[PDB]
Amino acid sequence: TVLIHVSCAPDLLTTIFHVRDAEFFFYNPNIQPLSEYEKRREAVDKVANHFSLNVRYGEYSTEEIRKWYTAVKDYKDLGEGSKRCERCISFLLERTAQEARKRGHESFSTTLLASPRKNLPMIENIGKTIEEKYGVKFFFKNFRKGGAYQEGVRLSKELGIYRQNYCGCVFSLLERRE
Ligand code: SF4
Repeated sequence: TVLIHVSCAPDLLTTIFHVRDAEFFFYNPNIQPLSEYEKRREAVDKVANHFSLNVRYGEYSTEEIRKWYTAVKDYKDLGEGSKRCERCISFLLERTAQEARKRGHESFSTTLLASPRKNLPMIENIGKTIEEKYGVKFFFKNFRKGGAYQEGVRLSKELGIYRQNYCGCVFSLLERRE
């Protein structure tokens, strides 16, 4: 069994075309503000109910966000795709791999591997670094191949699932406004 970090419902929809016995872990203190976190979480919940997925919801709180910001703040001023995002993704995946140890999963992964905007090599490198540090296997798949991303868009449109237009953190919202 594999514990798969869930970033958002569109990425989840892409991912589940290619996985069948996973437990999903929605953990995203990078998402601000709270109203946006709640909207994305409710979209994930909608997908999970529709397909009977097993999703666990991680902590979201002042303390959790402060830990995340502490981990990414020395690089605030680099764009997206830089070392800021490397630290961000490593924070999320480290918490996922810890949770996988705690729940008896021998493998972990992330729906960010389904995200058209993210750097697949950077994520593989992070997952394998964490695999080394915690001895939980990182399951890599290019979840976007097979045109699976389009399958995710189609199901999103049908199920009426919210599709966000910024990565999640305050930095990415500011870059959205440019
Ligand atoms: S842009 Fe996305 S990956 Fe980069 S720091 Fe913000 S939330 Fe994390």
